[PDB]
Amino acid sequence: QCFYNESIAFFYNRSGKHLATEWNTVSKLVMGLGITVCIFIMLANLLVMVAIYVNRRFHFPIYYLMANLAAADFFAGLAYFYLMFNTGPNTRRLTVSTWLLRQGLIDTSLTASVANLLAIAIERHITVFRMQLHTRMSNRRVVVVIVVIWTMAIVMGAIPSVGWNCICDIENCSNMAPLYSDSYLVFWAIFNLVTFVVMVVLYAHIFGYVRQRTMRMDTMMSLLKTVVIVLGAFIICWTPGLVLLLLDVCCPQCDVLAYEKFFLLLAEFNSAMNPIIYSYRDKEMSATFR
Amino acid sequence: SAEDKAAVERSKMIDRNLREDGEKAAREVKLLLLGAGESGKSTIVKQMKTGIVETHFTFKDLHFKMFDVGGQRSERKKWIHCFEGVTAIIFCVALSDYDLVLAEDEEMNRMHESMKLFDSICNNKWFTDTSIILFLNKKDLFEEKIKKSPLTICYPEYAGSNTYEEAAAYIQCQFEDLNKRKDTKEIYTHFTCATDTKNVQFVFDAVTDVIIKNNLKDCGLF
Amino acid sequence: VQLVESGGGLVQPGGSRKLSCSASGFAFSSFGMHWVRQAPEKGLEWVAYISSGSGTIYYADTVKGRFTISRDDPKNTLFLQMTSLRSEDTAMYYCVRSIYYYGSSPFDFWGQGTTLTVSSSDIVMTQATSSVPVTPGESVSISCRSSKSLLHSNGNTYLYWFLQRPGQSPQLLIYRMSNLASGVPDRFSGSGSGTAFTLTISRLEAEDVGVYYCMQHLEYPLTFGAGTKLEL
Amino acid sequence: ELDQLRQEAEQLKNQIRDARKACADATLSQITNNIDPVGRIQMRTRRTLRGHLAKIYAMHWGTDSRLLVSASQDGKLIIWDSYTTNKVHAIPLRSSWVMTCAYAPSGNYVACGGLDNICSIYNLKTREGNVRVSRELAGHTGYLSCCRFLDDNQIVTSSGDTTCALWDIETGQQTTTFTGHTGDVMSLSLAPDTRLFVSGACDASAKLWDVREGMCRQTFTGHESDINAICFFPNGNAFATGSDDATCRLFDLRADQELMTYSHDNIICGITSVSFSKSGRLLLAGYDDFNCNVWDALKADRAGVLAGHDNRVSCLGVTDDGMAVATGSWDSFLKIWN
Amino acid sequence: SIAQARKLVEQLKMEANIDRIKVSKAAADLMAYCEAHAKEDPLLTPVPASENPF
Ligand SMILES: CCc1oc2c([C@H](CO)N(CC)CC)cccc2c1C
Repeated sequence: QCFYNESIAFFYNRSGKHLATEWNTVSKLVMGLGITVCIFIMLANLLVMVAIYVNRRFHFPIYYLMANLAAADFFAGLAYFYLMFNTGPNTRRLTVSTWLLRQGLIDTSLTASVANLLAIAIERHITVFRMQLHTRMSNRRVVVVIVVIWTMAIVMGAIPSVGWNCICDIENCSNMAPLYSDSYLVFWAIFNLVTFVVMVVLYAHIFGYVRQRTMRMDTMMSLLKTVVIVLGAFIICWTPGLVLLLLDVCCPQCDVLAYEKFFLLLAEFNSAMNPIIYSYRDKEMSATFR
Repeated sequence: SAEDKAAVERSKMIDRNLREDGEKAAREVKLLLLGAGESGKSTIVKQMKTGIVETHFTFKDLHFKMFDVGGQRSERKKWIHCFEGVTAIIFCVALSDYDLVLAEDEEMNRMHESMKLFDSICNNKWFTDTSIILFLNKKDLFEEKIKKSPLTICYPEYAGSNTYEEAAAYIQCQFEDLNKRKDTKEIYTHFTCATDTKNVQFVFDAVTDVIIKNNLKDCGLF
Repeated sequence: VQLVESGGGLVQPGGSRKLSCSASGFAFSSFGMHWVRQAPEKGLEWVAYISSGSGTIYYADTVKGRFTISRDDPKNTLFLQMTSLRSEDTAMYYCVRSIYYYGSSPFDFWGQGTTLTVSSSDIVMTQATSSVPVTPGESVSISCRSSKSLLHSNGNTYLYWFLQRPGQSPQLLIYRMSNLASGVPDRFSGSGSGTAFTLTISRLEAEDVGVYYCMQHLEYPLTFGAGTKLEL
Repeated sequence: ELDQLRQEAEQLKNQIRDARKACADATLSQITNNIDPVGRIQMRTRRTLRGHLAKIYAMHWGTDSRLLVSASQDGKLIIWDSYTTNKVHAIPLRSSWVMTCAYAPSGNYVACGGLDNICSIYNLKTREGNVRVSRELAGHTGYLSCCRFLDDNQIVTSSGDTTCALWDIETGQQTTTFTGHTGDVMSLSLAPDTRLFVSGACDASAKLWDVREGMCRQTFTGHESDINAICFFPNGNAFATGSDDATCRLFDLRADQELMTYSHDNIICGITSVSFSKSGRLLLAGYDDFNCNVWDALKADRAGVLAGHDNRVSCLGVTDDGMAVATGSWDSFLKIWN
Repeated sequence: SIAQARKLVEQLKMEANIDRIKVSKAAADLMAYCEAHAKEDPLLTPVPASENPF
C-alpha cells in the first residue's frame, strides 16, 4: 500500500504540520533571521574561497580542505535560502518530487559541511603527528578525501529521493518532514554523532601529544582555546537540532514543530561561523581578508 | 622506437630511485654547528658520538646530521646560505673566555667576539625562522675563574655578586638579548654537562619542539 | 666482464630444460639481457629479451608461449625456461647483454653459450654472399640488404654488425651504422643508407677471419641475416 | 721600509690608470650607437627537467649540446637528455655540499666540488654500465667554487682560499698553483683556446691568468663587492662579471679596461650566474630576484627575461650551437628555454 | 710582510708592462665577432620548428 499520487497535504495533515495559508508575525521574524544568516554565510564563504585561491601561498592541502569547507557552507546557505521562500504559504505549490529536491539539497549541503569538518580534523592529526620539518607532499590525497566527502554527501542527499522515504510506509515516518522516515532521521543523526565524537577524539589526541612533548621542554593556552572554540561551535549549534530530530522519531506527543525552524536556523548559523573559526588564527590569511 | 622505449624505461627506473632517495633524506635532521675555535664544539661533537665535517648519529629513532663547518676559515657570507633549511643551529660559547683575550688582538675579549658572531648569525636573513641551540661550555672552569677574578673585566656594567649562579644567568640573559626575532625563532640555552650526556638529549628535545611547532604551523592549528 | 651460460646437452623431444646465465664483472641490474640461438650450420636467431627491472618481456614468434624468460638481479643471473622442445630447436644458445641510454652500445658483450641438441610482418635481412675469398691485408667489403627502412625518425639506423671467429662467440663491431664498438681495431667500418648496407675492412689479418652477421633493431623480433664467411 | 714600497706601489697604479685613461678613446655605447637593438627576446620553456629534490647550484652543457649535468644539495649529479627529458645517469655524490659542475669536452668525464675542498671526477664511459669516480683532487684549503676541464687529464679549479690551481688528473697533484687574490675566488672561465683563464674573487677584482707559466697577466678593477660569476666572450678576447652590486660589467683583455655596465635601478639583488650566447650578442644573467635577465651585451638594454622559477636562478648555461638555454634554480627545477 | 710588498710591486710592474690597444678598435672587434656569427645564433634569430630539436 503506497500512494505517490497524493499531494503535499495528505502527509502534512496526517502528521500535524500546519500548511500556513497565510503569513505570520513569528514566520516573518524567523524569515528575516534566516535570510540574514544566509546572506552572511554566502558572503563569508565567497571571501574564504577567493582568498584561498588568489594567494599562491595558500596552495597547500589544509587550505584546500578549508576552501572545500567554505564551498560546502556556501552550498548550505544556498539550500537554506531556497528552503525559505518555499514555506508559509509557499509550501503548498510543491509536489512530492520538488519538495524532495528541496530536502535533499538541504541534506547534502549539511552532510558535506560536517564531513569537511571531520576531514579537517583528520588532516590536522596527520600533520601534527609527523616527525619531519618540510615534507613537501602531494595534492592527490586531499582531492581523494574531497571526492569521498562529496560522494557521501550526494548519496546521503539522494537516498531519500529514491527508496528511503515513507511514500510506502505512511504510518511510520517523521512529523517535521512528513515523508522522511524515522529511520532516515535516525541514520542522519547517528552519522552526525559519530562524526562529532571522532573529531573530539582526534583533537584530544593532538592536544595531549603537543602538551606532553612541548612541556618536556604560551602555546598550550592558544591550542586549548582553538580546540575549545572549534568543538564548542559544533556542539552548541548542532545538539539542539539533533536532539529535536531524535525527539521527533522517538517521543510521541512531543511538540517539536514550533521549535523546529529556529533550531534549523542555528544549524545553519553553524556553517555561518565555520569560515571565521578556521581563519581568525591565521594572521596572513586574515590579512588578505582585508 | 625500441631503443627509445628502453631509454624511457631506464629514465623511469632512475626517477623511482631519485624519489626513494629523497624520501629517505627528508627524514634526516640537519644541524649546523658554529662557535669560536676554543668554544668546545670539538668536545660537543665528541659527546654526540678537511673543509666541512659531517657527523651522523641516531637518537630515539631520529636521524641527525651535524655539520661542523668551523674548519672552513673563509668568508661565511658565500656558503652560509647553503645551510638554509637546517632544523636548528647549535652554537657554542665558552664561559671561561670572559677574562681572556685572543692571542692576536690587543684587548678584544673572546667573549665579545663570540657575541659578535652570535649577533651576526641569529639575525641572518637565512635563519629568520631557524631556531638556535646555545651551548655555554666550560662552566666549571668559569666558576673557578669567577670565584677569584671579577666579571667587570668583560662587561663594564654588572649589578651582582661574584657567584656562579648569578654570573652565569647574567651571561645567558645577555646572550639571549641579541635576537630581534623574539616571536619567530626560539633560543634554547643549555649549560654543558659532561657525564650526564644530556647535551644530545637537549638537542633532541629542542628539535622535537621545533618540529611540533612547525607541524602546528602548517596545519593551521596555531 | 665475462658471461657464462649453463644447461643444454641431450634432451628427448617433449622434454623441458632450463637455461641459466650467470653474469659477473658488471652492473647486471642495469643491463637488458637477450637470448640468441645459432643452428648447427645456419645463422643466428633471436628468441627472447628482458629489459632493466623486468618491465618488458618479448619473445620470438617461433617460441611465443613456449619459452619463459626471467632474471634474478640480486644473484646476477639470467634464466630461460623451455617447454615441449621441438626438433627445430637444435641450436647453441647465446646470452647477450645490452643497455639502452643515449649513446650506449647495445649487444656489446656476448657469452660463450651452451649447446642444446634435441633427439629425433617481420623485417627480413638478406645477404646472399657466402665464402667470399680474401687475403690478409687486402680490402674486402661485405654487403647486406633490408626489406624496410631502418632509418628511424630520430636519425638512428638500427643496423648492427657481428663477427664470429671459428670456435668463438659473436663479437660486436658496429652497434649502429657508422659507429665502432669499444676494443675493436679501427680497420672495421660500415656505412649504409635506407635498406642497402655495407661493411668495409681496409686491411685484415688471420685473426679477423670468420663469418659475419647482420642484425636490425628497429622493431622486434630482431631478425638476423644469413652468414657471410670470409674464405682463407 | 713598508711605507717606501707602498708609496712606490701606489705609483705603479698611477701609471696603470693613466695608460688606461689614455686608451679610452670612446665608450662602447657610442661605438654601438647605430646598432639596432636586439628587440624583446621572448623565450619559452620547451622542456622542464624534474627529479632534483633540493636547490640546484651548478649545471654544465655537453659539447654535443644534447646532454647536460646538474648538481643539487640533495647529493645527486644527474646527466639529462634535454631532447627527450629522460635521465641518462644519476650519480650520487659523496658530499651533498656541491657548488660546481663540469662536463668534460670529450664526454667521458664529469666533475663536481663544494664545501669538502675536493674536486671529484667521474668516469662515464666505463665497461660496467655504472658511473665511477676516477680521481679525488685534494689540495685546497677553501671550498671549491668552480672547475672546468681543459683535457681528459687537465682540470683547473678555483677555491675560497684565495688561490686557483691547475691539476694533473692521472697523478692527482697540482702542476701549478695560482696565487695573488686577496678574497675568495668565486668563478673561473676557460678561454676558447684553453690557453688562459680569468677568475673573479670576493675582493671585487678579476685576474687573467696564464695556464702554462702560472703568473697573472692582468688584473681588472671594478665594482666593490663579491664578483659572483664570470664568463668568457666566445672569442676569448673579453669577459663579463656579475657581482653582488647588482651589476654586470664587460672587461676586455687587450684594452685592459671596462666597457659596459649592465645595471638597472629596479634590480637591487645580486647576480648568481652569467653566460653568453653563441654569437656573444646576448648576455644572460641569473639574478636573485627569482628571474633570469637577458642583456644586450653591445647596447646594455635589458631585452628579455626568463621568469619561471619560484626561487633564485643559481646557474645558467648555453649550448655549443646556441640552440637552447638551461637554467637551474633553488626551486629544484631545470628548464630548457628556446 | 716585506717580501709580500716586494712581490706586490713586482706584480704591478709586470702588469704595467703590457701593450694596450685603443678601446675603440676593441669595441669594433667585439661588434665584428657579434655580427659575423649573428645569423648562426639561434637565440638571436629564431630557427623554424622543423630544425628546432626542442
Ligand atoms: C539537523 C537539524 C535539522 O534538520 C532538519 C531538516 C533537514 C531537511 O533537509 N534534515 C532532515 C533529516 C536534517 C538535516 C528538516 C526539518 C528540521 C530539521 C532540523 C531541526
